[PDB]
Amino acid sequence: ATVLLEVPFSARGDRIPDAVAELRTREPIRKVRTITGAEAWLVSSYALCTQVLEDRRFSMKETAAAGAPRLNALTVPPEVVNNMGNIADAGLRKAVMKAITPKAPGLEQFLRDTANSLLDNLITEGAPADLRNDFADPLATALHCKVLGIPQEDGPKLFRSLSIAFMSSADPIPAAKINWDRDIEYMAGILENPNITTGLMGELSRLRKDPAYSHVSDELFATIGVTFFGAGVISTGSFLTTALISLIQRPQLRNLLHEKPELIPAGVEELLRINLSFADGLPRLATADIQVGDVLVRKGELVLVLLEGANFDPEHFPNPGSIELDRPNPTSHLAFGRGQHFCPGSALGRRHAQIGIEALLKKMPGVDLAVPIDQLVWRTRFQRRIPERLPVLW
Ligand code: HEM
Repeated sequence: ATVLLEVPFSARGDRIPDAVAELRTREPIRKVRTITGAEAWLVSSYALCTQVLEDRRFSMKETAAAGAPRLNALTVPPEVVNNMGNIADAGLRKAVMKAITPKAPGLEQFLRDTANSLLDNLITEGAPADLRNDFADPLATALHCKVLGIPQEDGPKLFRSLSIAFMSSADPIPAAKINWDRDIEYMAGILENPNITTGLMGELSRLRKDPAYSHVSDELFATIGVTFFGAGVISTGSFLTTALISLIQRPQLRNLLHEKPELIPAGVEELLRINLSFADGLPRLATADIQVGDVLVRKGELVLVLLEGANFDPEHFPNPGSIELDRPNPTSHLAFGRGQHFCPGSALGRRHAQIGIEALLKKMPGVDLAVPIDQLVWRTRFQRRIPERLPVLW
């Protein structure tokens, strides 16, 4: 006798398990058990993944309902699971999205200068260099401090909440609440700080005193700062780190992008497609009885949308494990989700990775792992797949 198949399959972000293609071929919607002990439907084909993500009756908000089957424990207050919905209901969606575009004046040059400075420091210290802790994550932290309008010196402390905030735990995490409440108090102080006049927190600080938003709670204003810092920094930092591994493991692509840097955007789109940075399927709770493939999902059941199920589906992306720079459908991957909850920072995330890779290939054209790839230590029970350190030489 065997127990029900458990998720996640592997914390390794450098290879996709063979199980994924087996599930996709044989039962693209399949029952599994999550780390909390709950049962869930794991969806692993492009067609069914997109169906679930495009049907709002599969609700993100309702995953926070008391007594629901859970992928993992909440690390935020339950209302914050509806964060973007709360922002939209507050009339703040356009302002938030405008503040996080990479097209802001001097934002791309700041990104380039910051990446170049980080890399110069690594070259001065000499190999080996840790491309996660001393490049990708500081670059992500600096970018989001600039985008939020908060002092660069405040970034490191805010960043150090994230190894706990984005845990994927069977049980509530006391440290998550300590850090959450402290980070909220910080952002509430930012809103009352007269020096904070640029970026997202500068714009929120002004809207807060605007009569058209007098009804919006101070709770939400602070929450936007904490959540956009946290989600943006952990997602861009983790993607860039694991994208650098994918690139280092493909020296022919690395040499090509070094020689023809105009291909970097198409390369990053492929690196997004094959990226394993999301450690769990995207969770949704059915609010009605809904047919998904051969399964009638019942109201109240948990559904998990496995992004690498969709992104490695050969019926949508032929030769899916291969990086092809001339695909007919290159942005049709689900690395940023799909539908109601499509990532609002997708443009910023792309530019972070493009500029990071562009600077790295210019400064370190011969970059390569300094340890055998199996020696990378993959973080467990976390919402992202990342190596704890990424040691390279050049
Ligand atoms: C390469 C970098 C990034 C990746 C791979 C990524 C991935 C994703 C994915 C897959 C979702 C959908 C989650 C779901 O449907 O359950 C999402 C949503 C979201 N992302 Fe991103 N993201 C990135 C960058 C960012 C940045 C830079 C920000 C903000 C500064 C951000 C903030 C958010 C927010 C607030 C949501 C929730 C949207 C909603 O519920 O409507 N992300 N992201």
